[PDB]
Amino acid sequence: VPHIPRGPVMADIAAFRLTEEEKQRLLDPAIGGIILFRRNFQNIEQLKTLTAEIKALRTPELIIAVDHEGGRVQRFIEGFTRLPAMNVLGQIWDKDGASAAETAAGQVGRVLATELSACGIDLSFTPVLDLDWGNCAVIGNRSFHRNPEAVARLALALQKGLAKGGMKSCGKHFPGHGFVEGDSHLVLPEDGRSLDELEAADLAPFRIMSREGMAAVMPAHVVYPQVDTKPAGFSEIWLKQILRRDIGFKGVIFSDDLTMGIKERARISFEAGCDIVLVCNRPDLVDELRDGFTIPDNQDLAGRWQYMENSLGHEAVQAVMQTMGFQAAQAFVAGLASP
Amino acid sequence: TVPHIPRGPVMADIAAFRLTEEEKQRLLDPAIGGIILFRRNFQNIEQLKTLTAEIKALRTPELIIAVDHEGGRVQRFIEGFTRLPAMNVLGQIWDKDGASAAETAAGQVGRVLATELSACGIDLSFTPVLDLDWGNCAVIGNRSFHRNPEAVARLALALQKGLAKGGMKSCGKHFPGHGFVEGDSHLVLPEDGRSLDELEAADLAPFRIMSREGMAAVMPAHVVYPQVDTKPAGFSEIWLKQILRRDIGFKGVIFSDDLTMEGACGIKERARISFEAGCDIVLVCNRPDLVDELRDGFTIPDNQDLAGRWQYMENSLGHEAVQAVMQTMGFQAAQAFVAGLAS
Repeated sequence: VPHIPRGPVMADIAAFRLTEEEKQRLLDPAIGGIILFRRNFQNIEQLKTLTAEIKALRTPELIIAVDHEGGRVQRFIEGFTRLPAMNVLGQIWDKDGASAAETAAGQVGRVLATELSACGIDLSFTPVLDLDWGNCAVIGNRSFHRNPEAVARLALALQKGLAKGGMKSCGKHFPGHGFVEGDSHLVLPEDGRSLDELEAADLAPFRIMSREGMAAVMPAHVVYPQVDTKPAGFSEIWLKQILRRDIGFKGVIFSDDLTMGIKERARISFEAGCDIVLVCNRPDLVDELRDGFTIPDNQDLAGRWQYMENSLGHEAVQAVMQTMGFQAAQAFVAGLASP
Repeated sequence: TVPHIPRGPVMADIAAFRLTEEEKQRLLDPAIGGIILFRRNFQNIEQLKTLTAEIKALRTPELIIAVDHEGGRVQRFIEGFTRLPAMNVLGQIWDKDGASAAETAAGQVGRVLATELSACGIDLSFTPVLDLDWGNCAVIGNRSFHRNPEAVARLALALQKGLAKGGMKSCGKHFPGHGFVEGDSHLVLPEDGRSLDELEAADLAPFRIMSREGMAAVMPAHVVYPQVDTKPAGFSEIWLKQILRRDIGFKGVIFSDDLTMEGACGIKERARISFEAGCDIVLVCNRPDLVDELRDGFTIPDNQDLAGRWQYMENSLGHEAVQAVMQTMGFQAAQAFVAGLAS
């Protein structure tokens, strides 16, 4: 089994099992991980086979991720506990108070991560830390709450739950996607607010999560003209000056999906301060990108990938899932997802 | 005097709070028939009335002005307007208090939504969403009335009656149904793998019913349905001519999917394929440069139905008549009721 460092590109796969073409593509040194989607899921046993064959190609093993946020963002349904939307936890905060909501968030995190860990997944791209300003449909009910304190505290509780399931957290979408409108038209409108306004609200959950060991951040494809004319994901000011130096974040900075040529788009992401670029739904663009690709010099990259590897072994996870307390967490979380 | 020019097949937009001279010249072009407004075009009620008046004064028939006021997280104009609830609130009323209470509530939401916009010189809101809440699509999310096509159809019809009291027609979206796909990445073209039979049993039914009952316009989904066509709905003859025009019998406006192709990241070709697929009117937003490129030497495609399709959407209520209705106790009670749903 070839020993190749994990490269700075996260790619994806077409269907339920790897094809030979996909195997050769995943051997490229540009690639360090894979993101899975609903089209990659048939059942639990197929999924375990898929993640095993991805893992068997090379060492260090390719990091595997998925979007399991809850509600209308949960790729794998059949055989998993149905997860509630994150705004349901914010509704519990308003109705039954902070303590009940935090406890609920902890259980959602635990269930979410553990069930994925059992299938060979390393990481879910969660939580959303965007604030519910009542402006952005594409975020919508994926946001915990309007109030930065509720978001911060619900996210921290979810994070602790994720860690019990073996996973780190990935906060999104830095520095805050909640204020802009985002619905039926495909252009990214500006967020015209000042840095002071963002520090008072949208940035606070990111600061707090960073301090408490958040492993990864994904930037917003949003321009904040009072801070920089570039979108956050392509901005040295946002990613190096604000996120790295001022906030002190030491983890992975993912790019969002750069499909939206690709070589230049990836270059500007890396120059801005992203560690890893995501290229989804477009194996052609991954092939274009990797051909003659120069891996940017990033001495921190290997450790940043390895921090995201799942912390639970296969047997350890099978043991936790037989416990009465985990089975009770499952039933509790399932109940939050139904009326 | 004020020039008499037919409304063209392009809907464009504007940069800020008042027209610039360049925008005025652009809006005189015979390629243009209407304007879509966004939050960036809104400062206050009085500025908005001035903006719509100056747009209207350029030519006759007056340019059609539209906006996205759905409710909840899709409401462009906030300050001085009643805050509108998300459409799923009406579906929650359906589940809890029954169809009659929900329909009555939908009628009031429609009335408030349309009347307040009509007062500002707006012709049309791009509402309602007829997408079904399959529990799959975040970008639709709470903008859908309900999971069940019957509830969606009936809530939409009641909203439509409300809209008409405020002077407006309706625009159903996103044909043939955006509810089943996942949609949490802004720029991605989702794939809905279902058969036409599956869509006829559910997602298409609200569109059929709204069409029969006088829906004025449809906006297509930026979604590929591979079992029916390899092209997205807004670029598909099968979806727009075969299914929507001939099978369903829809006679209103088909707006375009405003999509810049991998070629352009030009516009003349993109507009051409939209018209060839069956769109009446193409939207070009946030890119006055592409509107300028498009209109220069533009040949207006021959569409004998276009003039009447635009005119059906013109607001039915006069400016003074609306200012009078808004002072009535029954309208002010509608406002407070709708505001309460949004809390």
